[PDB]
Amino acid sequence: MEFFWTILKPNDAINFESNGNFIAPEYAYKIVKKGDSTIMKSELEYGN
Amino acid sequence: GLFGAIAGFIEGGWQGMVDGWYGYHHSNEQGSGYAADKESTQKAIDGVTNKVNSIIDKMNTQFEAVGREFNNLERRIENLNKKMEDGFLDVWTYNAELLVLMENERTLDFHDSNVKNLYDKVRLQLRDNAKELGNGCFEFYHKCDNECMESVRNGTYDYPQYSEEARLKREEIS
Ligand SMILES: *[C@@H]1O[C@H](CO)[C@@H](O[C@@H]2O[C@H](CO)[C@@H](O[C@@H]3O[C@H](CO)[C@@H](O)[C@H](O)[C@@H]3O)[C@H](O)[C@H]2NC(C)=O)[C@H](O)[C@H]1NC(C)=O
Ligand SMILES: *[C@@H]1O[C@H](CO)[C@@H](O)[C@H](O)[C@H]1NC(C)=O
Repeated sequence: MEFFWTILKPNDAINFESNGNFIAPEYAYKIVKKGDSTIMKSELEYGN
Repeated sequence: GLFGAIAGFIEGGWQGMVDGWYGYHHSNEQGSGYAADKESTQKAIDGVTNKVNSIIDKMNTQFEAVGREFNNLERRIENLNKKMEDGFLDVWTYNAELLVLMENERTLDFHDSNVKNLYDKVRLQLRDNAKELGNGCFEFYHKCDNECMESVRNGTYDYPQYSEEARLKREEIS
């Protein structure tokens, strides 16, 4: 399975059309807040 | 010690001097003890503290490593990113070490001059009145009170009056 992704700007439409081998999306992801973050690699756990 | 004030002339520090950095030891009829002059140690404190902040202030802008990931089919870019990130760290860790190494020498040499110049002005005030022993000691002639020691300490040593009694003491030993 080769999954794809794209960013849908506000007031824009995305059109799907297929006759087989299609994997329709079920839930979409809103982008509420944009800030600064990093995807760090570690085996540590939460420490409170 | 390029200026030679530390060791050289004075090779022994004073453990009893805790009030300040630079001071004078008086051994006269009115007891003995250690005393400090503020104009010398305050400038050293301000100068060193300014230097300490300057290292922190200058190092505010530095490279900040960030995480980037690649998909196992683009390894030239991953190698390029890896060599760039650690290359910048190698450059910046050399600047920090070199800066610390040089400024350590500055502080030690800066302290040499302050105590050296402190000695220079006392010799320049006492001049013929005292004799230079070799370890920073001055042995003056006049039999004045402890206030004259304070007069040496505030850098206000009037010469003429003390010259006549001292020159009467330069002719009795000769
Ligand atoms: C997704 O839906 C929105 C809203 O349903 C579409 O917005 C459209 O935006 C245009 C430009 O503002 C509207 O045209 C104007 O409409 C007003 C009110 O009807 C009219 O008085 C003006 O003369 C002008 O025609 C358009 O009506 C509006 N569509 C609506 C309200 O249904 C948007 O275009 C849609 N996305 C795509 C990709 O089509
Ligand atoms: C200390 O030196 C200053 C220099 O102006 C002088 O005014 C003051 O009288 C000195 N202290 C004493 C106790 O003489």
